[PDB]
Amino acid sequence: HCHRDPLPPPGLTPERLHARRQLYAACAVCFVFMAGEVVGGYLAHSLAIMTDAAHLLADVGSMMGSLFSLWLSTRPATRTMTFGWHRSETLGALASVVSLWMVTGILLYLAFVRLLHSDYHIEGGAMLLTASIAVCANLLMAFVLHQATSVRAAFVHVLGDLLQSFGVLAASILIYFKPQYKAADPISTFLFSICALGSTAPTLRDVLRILMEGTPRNVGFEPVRDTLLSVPGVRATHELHLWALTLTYHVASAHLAIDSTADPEAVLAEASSRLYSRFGFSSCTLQVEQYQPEMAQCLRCQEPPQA
Amino acid sequence: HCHRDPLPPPGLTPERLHARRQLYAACAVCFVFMAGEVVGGYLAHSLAIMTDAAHLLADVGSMMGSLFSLWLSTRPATRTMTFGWHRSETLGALASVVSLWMVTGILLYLAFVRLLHSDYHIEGGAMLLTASIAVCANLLMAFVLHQATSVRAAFVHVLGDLLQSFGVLAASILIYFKPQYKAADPISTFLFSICALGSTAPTLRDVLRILMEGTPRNVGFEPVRDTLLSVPGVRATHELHLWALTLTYHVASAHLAIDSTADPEAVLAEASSRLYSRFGFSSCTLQVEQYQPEMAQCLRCQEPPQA
Ligand SMILES: CCCCCCCCCCC(CCCCCCCCCC)(CO[C@@H]1O[C@H](CO)[C@@H](O[C@H]2O[C@H](CO)[C@@H](O)[C@H](O)[C@H]2O)[C@H](O)[C@H]1O)CO[C@@H]1O[C@H](CO)[C@@H](O[C@H]2O[C@H](CO)[C@@H](O)[C@H](O)[C@H]2O)[C@H](O)[C@H]1O
Ligand SMILES: CCCCCCCCCCC(CCCCCCCCCC)(CO[C@@H]1O[C@H](CO)[C@@H](O[C@H]2O[C@H](CO)[C@@H](O)[C@H](O)[C@H]2O)[C@H](O)[C@H]1O)CO[C@@H]1O[C@H](CO)[C@@H](O[C@H]2O[C@H](CO)[C@@H](O)[C@H](O)[C@H]2O)[C@H](O)[C@H]1O
Ligand SMILES: [Zn+2]
Ligand SMILES: [Zn+2]
Ligand SMILES: [Zn+2]
Ligand SMILES: [Zn+2]
Ligand SMILES: [Zn+2]
Repeated sequence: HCHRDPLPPPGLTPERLHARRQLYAACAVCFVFMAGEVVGGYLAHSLAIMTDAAHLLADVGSMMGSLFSLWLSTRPATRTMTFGWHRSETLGALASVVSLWMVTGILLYLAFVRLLHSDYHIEGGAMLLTASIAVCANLLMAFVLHQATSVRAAFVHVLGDLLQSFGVLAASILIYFKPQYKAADPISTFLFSICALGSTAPTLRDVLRILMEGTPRNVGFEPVRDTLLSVPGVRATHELHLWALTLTYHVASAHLAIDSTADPEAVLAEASSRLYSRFGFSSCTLQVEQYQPEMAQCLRCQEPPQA
Repeated sequence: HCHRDPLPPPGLTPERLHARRQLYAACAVCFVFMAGEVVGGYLAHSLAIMTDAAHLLADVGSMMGSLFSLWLSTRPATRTMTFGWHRSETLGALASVVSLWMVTGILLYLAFVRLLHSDYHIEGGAMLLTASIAVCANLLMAFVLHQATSVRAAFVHVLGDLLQSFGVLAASILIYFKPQYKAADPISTFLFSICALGSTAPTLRDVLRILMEGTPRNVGFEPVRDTLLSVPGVRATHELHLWALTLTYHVASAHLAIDSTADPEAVLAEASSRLYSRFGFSSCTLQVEQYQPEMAQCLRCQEPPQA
């Protein structure tokens, strides 16, 4: 019996309720911070504060996408969505990356327009006050996280947020005391936007690899092929497909050409057990064929060449 | 021998060279049209001409994505991309939709800013000349396409382009003779942007359905399940997965629980032939299991409920 070795846990686990509560609290806090920073930066006509608020918007969007994916990954698979709704997490990550690129591009264009035909005034007091408030808020968030895995990830993320806020505060301090240095705002916007795009590049690469039906990063083609070929009875392998619904949901398929004096049920059971134990594939479908002498002659029955 | 029934055609077909040439010519013509219209609209400070140029940019991006996908869908499958590069077409369609949304949103914001605090001047002569040039170019393109499938699709697309250009020309004519009606430009921008978003919605829906690993639109769950269950020997079915790499590349997988007094090779061959003939699946992997009495009791061995 395929898929009968494990069991599906129904209902909502108590730890998942805690995770949902933490995500709700983090989303509320980050949204309040983003709204306050947007108001302050608009009052100060500052673009660095726009960059910080855009980063907070990216954080909020990522957490909201995570919450939406968590809610979606509980409905049963339908007749139109056979695999379930696990791809929603990847789609939400892609949406967050795209939105970050949009806002960063808008901010970069605004900063570039500011730099040449430098016609803008920046309120030093308002910008300094907003930057100080943002730095204090980041420090308070870091202290709360230290007092209270996901918490450690939030702690390091808040430390990075705090470093960026310190940079913005330094720029605001420079502008406030020396009003002639208004150019520190577009320059800081440029630096932080480039940093944001560089930070978002790896997630975009991973999302694209998942979406293009590529092999999962951790799972290797050669280890899986060698595991399948090591099963007693298997002679060859073709049409070995490995892809991931998300970072944790991996699917596998293959055609196994077994010997004539082999038991297809035993081969199938052993191969499924080996794949599940070694690689933890959520789904695995193996087509047990018979190794005809013509199998080793078909062009399409040949594995991809070594990289 | 599963997958040995068809044959793979190598090289480049003569008709594909012609298709590439047509795509190159169309991209060149649309890019020249877009550049001319951008120059004219910028000279005229018009936003309707920006909307038409944005539509031309969307057309150019879609054709360029099609060309890139056509070039990519010739490399052999690697060890990191087992299925090939067919998902590139869907990714390019999604990218074109996202870019269209970006430009449309920018134009909509500009038009909204124009409408309230109406501080802008529109050169009637330049806008009228650009609109007349665009209408004449669309008419010439339609005539050329009529003189010379893909050509008919281009013809109807150019007819729609020509209708939009006629609307822009009517707005320009109204503005030129009556300069007090500058509001006709933001209003036209709004109408055409809403039309563009409404037109782009269905493609976004289809792309999302493909990317979320959903069932292909044409292929139905029940017909495939009934085809599989009609094979002499099959007693049940579970883990039936149907999804599409693109609009034309469909993949299928299933676990077949056959009778004890059945031949797995014959069942597999018959099921593969039936699926290929009826639905034309590019890839098909079927796991032929043995129908234990406990199969009809497992929760995970049950098909999704009827919609
Ligand atoms: C009492 C209440 C407690 C609530 C706790 C809530 C915790 C849940 C949210 C935690 C959170 C948001 C923080 C929001 C602000 C803080 C909240 C403010 C609260 C104020 C009260 C922190 O996520 C941060 O993400 C960064 C990048 O996003 C990452 O940094 C990175 O670069 C660094 C460069 O130096 C480097 O050092 C570091 O190693 C890198 O990983 C940080 O390490 C990580 O901390 C995001 O949670 C999750 O974290 C995952 C880790 O990756 C993140 O990535 C996953 O998916 C990726 C693709 O899907 C995939 O690519 C990843 O492999 C995968 O893992 C998830 O997407 C995200 O959902
Ligand atoms: C001598 C040189 C000849 C060169 C010929 C080049 C031909 C190749 C390009 C032709 C082309 C660009 C035209 C560019 C400007 C014209 C060129 C100017 C040349 C000047 C010399 C015309 O594509 C147009 O696309 C429109 C929507 O995009 C579509 O309209 C639609 O709504 C109408 C609402 O009323 C309605 O009526 C109509 O029924 C609808 O379909 C039009 O019917 C269709 O004509 C696009 O080609 C292909 O067309 C496919 C058809 O759909 C299009 O969709 C495919 O994929 C979709 C998701 O991937 C999926 O959703 C579709 O199901 C699928 O089919 C492809 O994406 C595209 O790649
Ligand atoms: Zn942050
Ligand atoms: Zn073969
Ligand atoms: Zn067009
Ligand atoms: Zn099965
Ligand atoms: Zn079962």
